[PDB]
Amino acid sequence: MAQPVIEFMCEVLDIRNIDEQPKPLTDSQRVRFTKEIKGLKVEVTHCGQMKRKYRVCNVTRRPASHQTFPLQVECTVAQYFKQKYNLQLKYPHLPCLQVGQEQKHTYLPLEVCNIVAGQR
Amino acid sequence: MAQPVIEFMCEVLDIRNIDEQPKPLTDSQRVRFTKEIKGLKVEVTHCGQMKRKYRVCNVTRRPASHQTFPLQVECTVAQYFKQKYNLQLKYPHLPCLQVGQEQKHTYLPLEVCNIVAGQR
RNA sequence: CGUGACUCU
RNA sequence: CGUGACUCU
Repeated sequence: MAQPVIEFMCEVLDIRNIDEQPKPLTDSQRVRFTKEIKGLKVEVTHCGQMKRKYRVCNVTRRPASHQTFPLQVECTVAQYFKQKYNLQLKYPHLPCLQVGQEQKHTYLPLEVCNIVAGQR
Repeated sequence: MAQPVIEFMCEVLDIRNIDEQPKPLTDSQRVRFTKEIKGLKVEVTHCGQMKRKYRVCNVTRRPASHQTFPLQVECTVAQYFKQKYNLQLKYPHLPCLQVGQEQKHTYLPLEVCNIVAGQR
């Protein structure tokens, strides 16, 4: 089965009450989490059966609530997911996973992400 | 599970003794088989764990023993599989499945082919 | 199987 | 999930 990246994170950062503290990650927490999530493959979970797979290439420093990209202007990913998918993010304070070609600015909220299990 | 294309063929052509008659397919048999195999996805079975998947785009008229392509000159696929994989084909008389971009000449002996099952 | 790509962000 | 691509032929 696929493990929610949120859960993967809580295991990495040794968090149990993820929803108890709506506090942002510290630089120390972001750095430890990035080392672990970078390089892994994730599958999206907000597009029904179109579970697109991405390669995590980095973690943003800014939270989903502020991370921005070139929108055709520039938009905040939280809005985008509430405007294009009508999804009020549950963790706008946590960062997004940057995926795909660096020079492409694809940011994915942790919420909609599951770690894909390899199948050798 | 993946079904050998040989088996798929015998079902299409209503053949039971595939190995009893080492006779080539008739134009009628080739045409009926092509209608069914064209468009299907197959996975290769002669490269260990590298089960590459191809899209069947057509069936050759010439048998594996004669079908040719631009080899870097031109070679017969039977030889190629006996020279590059040291695989004396079991059915050099049956045709090959052409796969991928038409203008690329990729021919696959039926032997090394399994029909890939979709996973909706 | 592994990788990279699109329907993205 | 679907598609198309490479390690092909």
